Formats: sequence, structure tokens, C-alpha cells
Amino acid sequence: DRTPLVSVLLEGPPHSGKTALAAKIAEESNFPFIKICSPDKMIGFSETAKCQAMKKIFDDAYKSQLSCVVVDDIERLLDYVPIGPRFSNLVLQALLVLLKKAPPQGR
Amino acid sequence: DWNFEKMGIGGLDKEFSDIFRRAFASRVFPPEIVEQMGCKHVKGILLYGPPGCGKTLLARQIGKMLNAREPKVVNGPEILNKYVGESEANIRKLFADAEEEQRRLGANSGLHIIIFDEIDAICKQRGSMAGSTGVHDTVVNQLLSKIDGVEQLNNILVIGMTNRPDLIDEALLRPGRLEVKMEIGLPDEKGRLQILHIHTARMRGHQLLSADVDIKELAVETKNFSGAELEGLVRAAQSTAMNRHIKASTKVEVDMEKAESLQVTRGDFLASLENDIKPAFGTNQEDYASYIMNGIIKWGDPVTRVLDDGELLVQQTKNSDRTPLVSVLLEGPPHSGKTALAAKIAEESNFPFIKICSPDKMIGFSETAKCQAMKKIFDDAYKSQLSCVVVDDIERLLDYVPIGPRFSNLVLQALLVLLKKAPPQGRKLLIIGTTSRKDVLQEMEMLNAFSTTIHVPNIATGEQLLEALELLGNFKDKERTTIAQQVKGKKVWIGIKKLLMLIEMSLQMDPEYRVRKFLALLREEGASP
Ligand SMILES: Nc1ncnc2c1ncn2[C@@H]1O[C@H](COP(=O)(O)OP(=O)(O)OP(=O)(O)O)[C@@H](O)[C@H]1O
Ligand SMILES: Nc1ncnc2c1ncn2[C@@H]1O[C@H](COP(=O)(O)OP(=O)(O)OP(=O)(O)O)[C@@H](O)[C@H]1O
Ligand SMILES: Nc1ncnc2c1ncn2[C@@H]1O[C@H](COP(=O)(O)OP(=O)(O)O)[C@@H](O)[C@H]1O
Repeated sequence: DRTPLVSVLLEGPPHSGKTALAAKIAEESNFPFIKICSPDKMIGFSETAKCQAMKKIFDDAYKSQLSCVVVDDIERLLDYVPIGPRFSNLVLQALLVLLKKAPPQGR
Repeated sequence: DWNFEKMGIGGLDKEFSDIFRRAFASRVFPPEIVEQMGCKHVKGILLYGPPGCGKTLLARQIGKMLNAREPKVVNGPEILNKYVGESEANIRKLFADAEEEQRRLGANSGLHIIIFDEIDAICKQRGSMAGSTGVHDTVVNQLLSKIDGVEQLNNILVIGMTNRPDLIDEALLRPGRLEVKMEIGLPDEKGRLQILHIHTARMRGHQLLSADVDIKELAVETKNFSGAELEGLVRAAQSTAMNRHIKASTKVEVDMEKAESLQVTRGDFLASLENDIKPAFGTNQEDYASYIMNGIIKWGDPVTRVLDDGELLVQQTKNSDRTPLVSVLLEGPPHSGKTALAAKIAEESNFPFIKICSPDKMIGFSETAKCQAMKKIFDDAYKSQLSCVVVDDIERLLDYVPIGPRFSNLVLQALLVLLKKAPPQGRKLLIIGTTSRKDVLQEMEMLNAFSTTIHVPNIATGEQLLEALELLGNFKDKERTTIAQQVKGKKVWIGIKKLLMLIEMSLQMDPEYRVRKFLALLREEGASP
């Protein structure tokens, strides 16, 4: 009741099989609303498009009584690369703001 | 039990039964029971597929059977204007007949069908991609207000056609609106046979076609042809046969008997198939001669190793489950002659769909155009049972220069994402890369994405050079003996392309000084890795 929002992060070496475990744990919940936001469905998009998609998906999730949102391959969304380094600041700021926002009362 | 198989349709027989079961179940039963139930009819359907797989004929036949009035064809790009609030008038004008009939006859009017085309043209989803194509989103909303809204229409049916099923607004697929999807994929052997049979009914009746020609041979030979290509082949064959006959008649004053006869024969079909028609979804034999300029000569063991490994990979990818995607990379020093070997191994697969994407056709394009072209090529490749895509030079695509360093991030991300996306269920794919700087490429963290690597070495021994020259055959016996004597030091490190260029340079003088000039040039390039 006093902790309406929760977060959990999975990390490990490459080719360890993280996405499958995330999908399984999301499925086992039996919640009425579930959604996955993969990067492969935004090929060639610009940062504004990605932020708009994230905002739309989270807004849609806000309207239920229980929900589960999966975000896959976080490092890939930011457009990271060891040389440089380089990345899109806007996406990171948007995600940081999201990850500590509570839904309306009673959800 | 329908009978359309032989009149206009031809290949596509199951799609009719599927669409009839899914959509028109209500209009085939006596009206009494349906009016007792009080259910409504579907208010439209959507179609998507390759450009020229026979979509319009489906709509025309469906309209004809239902005993409806004349369809009101219309095109997508045509309905667009730069003036404020002028597209909406065009959209509204379409339904006028439907409204008039509804007003006058009440609930007993017939059926009117409106056929859009390239409906994806008018949509605000395209603006999401890189560009400015908001197309005044308002437009689409207007359309909705005619299908549904305060006023109710019950004598309409909307059929939509599209080529990019991922660019359709999500709001245009909810219940009560366009709510039935279907796919129209490429034909098969039987479909090709039926299409060729139906398009060749005219000549058979008049005995004009020769008895020599068969239909099974042409059916099997055409692997991945589409609808329009078959009729194009027929027309080209007719034209070439007529031209040959008239030219032969002009050359020789043959008796009348043969003059009246205009048998098309079989040679015209083969010539036209092999020379005129270039399928968009099939192998292009012409491009191969543009890359393998001088064939392949076996100067050492490694070539056989590379060819064998490529054949092994091809066999593994052909027949196997649990692994529908395969990747491989080629590495070597500059001028090692990589592209030719990759093209050869791709050609030897005998696959139906082979494509080569190189910066050759991509000068002056902006990065966004590059990503668009890459996505288009891969999307096209996705629409075949087997495919083989070649990426010519990874380094040039990324726009890499050691100073800086500098490069385009969007293309790198797009390529990395694409390399790890399996095709739809039950279809295979193969990807082959090529580069000349593996150190930077590994530093960029992409070498982990590929699944295997191969090495292409250069020439490093004198006897190898002697064998290469002998196979090329440009030096005489005493010249070869002198070259062998002078090259016994064994300090040779050169590439094949450089060797050919240097031979051409050396052969530009009188025969007396060829050997000395060639040896001087070879020693001048004294590399020592
Ligand atoms: N117990 C298991 N743990 C992990 N993966 C499993 C397990 N059992 C089967 N698998 C298979 O492992 C693969 C997991 O692929 P997945 O995309 O999750 O890997 P990954 O290394 O997390 O990927 P990514 O490249 O996105 O980091 C799937 O084929 C799944 O079927
Ligand atoms: N066995 C062979 N190996 C390599 N090249 C060969 C062989 N036989 C003939 N050639 C000729 O060598 C040339 C190979 O050119 P290719 O485009 O492959 O060079 P490359 O070093 O891969 O080029 P780049 O790195 O600049 O793209 C062509 O002329 C080809 O005809
Ligand atoms: N299944 C088929 N059977 C016979 N002809 C076909 C078939 N599919 C396409 N065609 C040929 O294609 C032509 C129509 O092409 P169409 O499908 O209208 O192209 P588009 O979809 O780009 O408008 C016709 O001349 C027709 O002969």
C-alpha cells in the first residue's frame, strides 16, 4: 500500500539469456496488462520518435489497475559506443524522469 | 462451389475461401435469420503484399460477385493538395452517391464499394520516421468520421490496399472499422503454371502457337517470377518472334505457305527469358560479370579452404531448424581481393534471391538515405524462402577516417540492430560481410555480433608468384627462368590486384627491358610486415 512503484534490474555477461528470463517472469505474474518495448521495432527512428513512443506506451499503461512494462537492451536504446563516448542525452533524461514517477492515486 | 479459377483469377484460390469465411458469412444466408439476429456486416477489409502480385483483380471480382454498382477507383497520392482544407473536400466527395441512396431508398439500397490505393500515403505515422511528412494529420481523422460518427451509413464497403503494412495508423484497425487483414504472397510452381496457361489461351485457339513449345519447362524454369513478369515475357516473346519472322521474310523470298504461318517457336521464349525480363525478386546474372572481371585462378591452398568453409556454411544454413539466421565475416589486408571470393561463394549457392548492397550506387547520399536503403533491401529480402545479401565494404559505409576519429552513429546502430533480427517464422537468411580493418572494427564492439571469421592471406613465396604468372601466361621461358633466378631470395609480399597492375605497367615497353623494369618495380615495393 505504501510502495506503489517498484523497480528491478537484470545484468550479466553477453549471451547469458537475460531477455528470456525477463519475459518468463513478466508472463508468470498473471496481470491484466503487459507490454514490451523492444528497440528492434524502431529501426532508423530519431530520438524524438523514441521518446514519443516511450511516453505513449507509459501513458497507455497508466490507465489500468495493474501493469507490467518490460524494457529490453537498455544500453542499446541510448546509442552507446565505447569510442567517444556518445549517446542521446534526451532519451536518458526522459527515462530517468519516468523511473521515479508514481501513477495516479490507487494504481 | 466457385468456378472463378479459369476466368480472371488464376493462381490465388485459397484466399477467396479464407476471405469468404472470415468476412462475407452474413450476406450468403437468407435475410430472415440475419434480420432476426440483428447483427451488422463488416465495413471493410485491408490487403497488403508485394508490388504486382495481383491485388486489384481481387477487389474487382469481389465487387462483381456481390451484385454491386460500378466501383469508384481512386489513387492515394492523387488526393493531396497544398491548399488549406482542400484534401477534405476530395475525401468527402466520394460518398455522395451513398448518402443520396441512403436518404432516398432508406434501408433497401444496394452496395457501393470504394477502392483506395496506397492508403499508406495519407497517414501521420510516416512523420515518425526521419523527415517532415505530417501530411496535415487532420486528413485521416476526416476519413474516420465518414466510416463512423453521429451519422450512420449501412450500405458501404471499404477495401484498402497497401504496400508498407507497418505504416498504417493504429486507430484505423479497431473494431467497427477496417477489421480484417490478409496477405498476398508470391505464387508457387502450380500458380506459375496456371498463370502461364491462362495468359496463353488466345494463341492456342488459332493454332498460332507452335507445338514445339511446352509449358512445364517454362513453369519450372521461372523460379521467383511475379504476376506482371509473366505477361511481360509473353508480350516480349510475341514481339521478338514477329520481328524475327518479318526480318527472315525480308531476307529470303520464301514461298507464301510459310509467309502466312507465324509460329512463335520456342527459341524466342528462351531468348526473351534470358535477355529481356529482369525480375526484381530474382537473381541478376548481369551484375556478376561487373565484379568477377578475371575469373578465379588457384594459386595456393587457402582459396580451397575458404571455398570449402563457405560451402559448409551454406549447407548448414540451408537445411536446419533452431537457427534461422547465420553470419560470417571476411578479413585481410588491402588489395587482397575479397569481394570476388564473396561474390563467387554467394553465386554458388544457387539460391533464388541474391542481392549486393555496396556504396557503388550510394555517392552523395545523406546518412538517412543510407539507413532507408539498407532497411528497404533487408525488407525485400525478407519476402523469400531463401535469400543471400552481400554487404560490400563495412568501413566505407560507416564513413571512417583515422583522424578524429569520426563516423555516423545512426548507420552503425541500424546495422547492428538488423544483424540480430530473425525473419518471420519458417524463412531463412544469410549475411556475408567484408572489411579491411579488423582492429578498429573489434574496438567498435561489433565483432561480437558476427558468428564466424575467415582469413584471406596474400602471396608470400616465390614459387607461388611463379605459378600465378604461369597461370596468367604473360612471360616466356627464358624470361620465367630469369625471374625465378632473381626472385629466389623469397622476400615477396604483394597483393593480387597490385600484381596485375604492375604486370600491366611493365608490359608497356619494348620486349628487351620488360624483365628489368618489372624486377625494379617489384623490389621497390619491398614491404616487410
Ligand atoms: N534456462 C535458460 N536460460 C536462458 N536462456 C535459455 C534457457 N533455456 C533456454 N534458453 C534459450 O536461451 C535463449 C535466450 O536468448 P536471449 O535473447 O534471452 O539472450 P541474451 O543473451 O539475453 O540476449 P541479448 O543479445 O539481447 O543480450 C533463447 O533461445 C532461450 O530459448
Ligand atoms: N583468386 C583470386 N583472388 C583474388 N582476386 C582474383 C582472383 N582471381 C582473379 N582475381 C581478380 O582480382 C580482382 C579482385 O578485386 P577485388 O574487388 O576483390 O579486390 P579487393 O582487394 O577485395 O578490393 P577492395 O578492398 O578495394 O574493395 C578482380 O580483378 C578479380 O578478377
Ligand atoms: N493471379 C493472377 N492471375 C493472372 N494475372 C495476374 C495475377 N496477378 C496479377 N496479374 C496480372 O497483373 C496485372 C495487374 O497488376 P496489379 O495487381 O493491378 O498491379 P498493382 O497491384 O501494382 O496495381 C494484370 O494485367 C494481370 O494480368
